[PDB]
Amino acid sequence: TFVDIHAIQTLPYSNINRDDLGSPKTVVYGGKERTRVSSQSWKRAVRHEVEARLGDKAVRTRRIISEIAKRLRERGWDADLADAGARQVVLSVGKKSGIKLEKEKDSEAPATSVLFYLPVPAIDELAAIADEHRDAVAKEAAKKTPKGILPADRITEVLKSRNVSVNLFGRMLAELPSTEVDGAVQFAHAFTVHGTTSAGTFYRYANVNLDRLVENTGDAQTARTAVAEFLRAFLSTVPSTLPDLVHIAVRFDRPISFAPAFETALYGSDGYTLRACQELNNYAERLREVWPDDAIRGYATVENKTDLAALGERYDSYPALIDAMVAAA
Amino acid sequence: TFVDIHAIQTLPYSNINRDDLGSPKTVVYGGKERTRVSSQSWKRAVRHEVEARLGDKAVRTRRIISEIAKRLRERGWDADLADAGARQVVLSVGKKSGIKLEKEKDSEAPATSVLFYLPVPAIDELAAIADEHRDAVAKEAAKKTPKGILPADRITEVLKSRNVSVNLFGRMLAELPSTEVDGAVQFAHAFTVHGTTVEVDFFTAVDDIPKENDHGSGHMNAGQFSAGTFYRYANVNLDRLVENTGDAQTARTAVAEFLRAFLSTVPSGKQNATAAMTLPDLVHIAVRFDRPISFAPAFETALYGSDGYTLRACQELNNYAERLREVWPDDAIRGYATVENKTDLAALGERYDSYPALIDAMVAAAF
Amino acid sequence: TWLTKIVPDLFRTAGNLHRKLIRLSSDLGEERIANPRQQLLFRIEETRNELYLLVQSHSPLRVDRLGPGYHQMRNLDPLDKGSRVRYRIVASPTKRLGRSETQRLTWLRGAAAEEWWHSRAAANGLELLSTYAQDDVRDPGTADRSRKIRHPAVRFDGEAVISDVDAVRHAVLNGIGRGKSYGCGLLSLALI
Repeated sequence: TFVDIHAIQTLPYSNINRDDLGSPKTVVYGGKERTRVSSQSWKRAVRHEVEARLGDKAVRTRRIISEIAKRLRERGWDADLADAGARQVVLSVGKKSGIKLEKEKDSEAPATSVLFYLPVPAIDELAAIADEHRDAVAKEAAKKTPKGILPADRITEVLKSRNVSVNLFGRMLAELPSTEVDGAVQFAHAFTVHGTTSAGTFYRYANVNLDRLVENTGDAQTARTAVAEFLRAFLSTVPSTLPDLVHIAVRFDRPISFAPAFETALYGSDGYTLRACQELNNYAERLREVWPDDAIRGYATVENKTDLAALGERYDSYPALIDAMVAAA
Repeated sequence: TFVDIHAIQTLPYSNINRDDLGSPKTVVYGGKERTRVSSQSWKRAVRHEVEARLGDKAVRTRRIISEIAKRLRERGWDADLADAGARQVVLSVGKKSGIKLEKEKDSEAPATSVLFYLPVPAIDELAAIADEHRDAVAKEAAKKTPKGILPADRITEVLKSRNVSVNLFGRMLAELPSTEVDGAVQFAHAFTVHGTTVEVDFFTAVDDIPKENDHGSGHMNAGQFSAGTFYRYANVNLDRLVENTGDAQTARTAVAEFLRAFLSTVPSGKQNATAAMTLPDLVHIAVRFDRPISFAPAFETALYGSDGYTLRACQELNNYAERLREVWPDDAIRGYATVENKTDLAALGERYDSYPALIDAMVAAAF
Repeated sequence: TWLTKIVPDLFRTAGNLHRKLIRLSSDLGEERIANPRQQLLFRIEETRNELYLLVQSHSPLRVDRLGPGYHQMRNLDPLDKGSRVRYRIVASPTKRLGRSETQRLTWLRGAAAEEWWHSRAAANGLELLSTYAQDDVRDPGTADRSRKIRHPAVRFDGEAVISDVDAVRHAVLNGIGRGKSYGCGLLSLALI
């Protein structure tokens, strides 16, 4: 019920994530500084490739009112009624008077204080809900302090709609705790195997909780496509090279990252790829002996210099490996 | 009669347990700051995995009245009678008039001032006790200030029921000191072997609807995480666990179940953003009869660094275990299990190939 | 060249920073070419208090009034191609264009600053430049001593494989970008 994927991937200097001052992000791990790529970055690259490949896109935006305003303006509303109607959309929902808005900016609709995260067709449906109540909106647009006239239940039902990215990574909305979705994916911070003081061979790890992804999408068939698509995105995408080794395990008790395997930094002077793959192999072997399990393992590698026996059955290609382990789960 | 378990476990840029401001909790120990995971957190993770694996779940809740209200409502009571009956449940017990309640919230039943900690089927039995006396509850529901009509002895007997988690970690009720159970487990605060400076990750959420002449990043913040090799320790007082469950066979399953949970579980705070799942690098179960001894002084002198702390931490815990067995002689049944094979670690007793084999051998050595 | 870690005390403005860097060096020289770069360089490292600063230099510095209580200083002479080494740097990406009523000033964003920079390095050392996209100064009243301006720096960082050593080192000694006398120019490298 847990699919975890490990990956060793050397990376070019340009693709690395930067801190606030421009330096690549670093972990002092194992006592030695190691450059890292933050998880939120590679996760963003994964969600954009998944949305682009699976076709449905979700939108994390602070400016929902302005976007609803373009849809109401294309529906035939006057610009002022479109702005007042979109304000009614965010004013009609939540415990307090309405969703809190940022200070008003000249000539533009105010941004909400919190980042909404909803699929695109759901935003259009919010426009339709604000559309059928056009006269009530026109009457409240004349008042000095208009109140939330639109039905709250209909809007909350639209804001609960889930994209594949919402099903996979979860969302959070503090004013509407009914819309919060538990994420089904744990994405670790990719750090280097060796100390770096940029370039290097990063270790990458990620989990997929099948019980929660099946619970989110509901049907197991869309969860199956979501998992296979996620794993392929995990291998293909770069935050803006192919991974040197990939190891998908399908474990039922609990996910286990092999990050302790690289806590002792590699010395150097020689290519870290072969030693990193061999070290991940020895740690996988030692963990399968120490923690016995029936987990369906499997790996795919570029190097043929070693058999790497502990990483399970070898597959010739990454898509063959993904298809075999997803079909195994 | 004392089973104590030691464990070295590295966590990579986890930040599993945060303070009130978001920074990971730290101990200034040995003169050097060392990030720590609070004991109550890992204890919560252990009790949820134990309840989930052993099947029986206990519920620590500040809103018992509302839950009894759903059971009485599913028994055929009207909503108002269900609310009045659950108020009678908490009103009928305790020294004073009743269990004190928090200020009333609109549309919802008031929460008790103190957190109740009782198994789920016991809450359902409280619903049955309030159910049998439905007419008396209906008569007191009409009065302005209804009194505790339900029998106090039956309710107190239901509130005394113990889950495995109650048997293991104990409970406290101030209004009903008869229900308090002494915990059988001492859970130490997991601190790092080495000194750790809190590492700040500056992050920004990017906005998806652009405006002209702006990439328009939506939000900015600095989230602080940390990594390191934690030392972990815990005790199990077999005499109290046997006293709580009563029978030695359920205590045996509870102990083995606890030790496995201690090894398997992790705090789970900020794990979607960082996958901190990891197995301990070394585990050392001792079955001592005189008194439990934590090896935390072994790591009071912080490790210097630049090299992997795992091998030095395991070797240092070995030297301190050797030194203590010489200084404090005992017949305690020892035993350990390790990932590294670079050292024999002779003082930690008989080596076992796997964690379940070690747990089964030391639990079988104590019961 | 030679490197020192130094720290001015009381710094109110940037020009007085410049002047505090030149008044501790008596014998100064200047070798110029019509269009090429002039042949110290310096980087501001901690500015809210006093102001710690790393200086690259040709002529030797000795502590002055209100200086350090000591003369750190090392003289260094430079780096194998293909090898990666740590970089670093502050510069001012610009675009000069006819101004209403000339003006220094994809293309702003973080991508033409990367274009601009890798243009700066050219065939020298290949590198990645931390993209910034956002300091004021005025004359202290001294005659013929500048006036008042604005500006915008950008810091850049990582390991930079060099493709021409003598020429990237040439770039290290000459400086990258305008306003070298106001904090910019200095590129710092270290082995990986």
